[PDB]
Amino acid sequence: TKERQQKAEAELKELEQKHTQLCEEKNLLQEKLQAETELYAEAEEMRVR
Amino acid sequence: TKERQQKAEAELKELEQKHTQLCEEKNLLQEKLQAETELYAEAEEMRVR
Repeated sequence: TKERQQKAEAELKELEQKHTQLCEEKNLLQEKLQAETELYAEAEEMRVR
Repeated sequence: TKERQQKAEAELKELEQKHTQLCEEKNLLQEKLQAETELYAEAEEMRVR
């Protein structure tokens, strides 16, 4: 049981680090959010001009 | 064995939550970001036009 669930523990920890890497990619996605909303403000400004 | 289960079962719930708000919500935000990018590209095209 120790062997099998230690393998399972290692697998779940690797999945945890994968979740952290996808969270970093999500932070990059929010950086895209803010860049796009700034560009949207600029776009609306140019459009009303 | 028990503390390693709690090291894994309480890690498995961590995987579940970080996947539903860091990998699934990541995909939802990715769809939102793609929509925003396409709409801003259309906005900039209208700007130059």
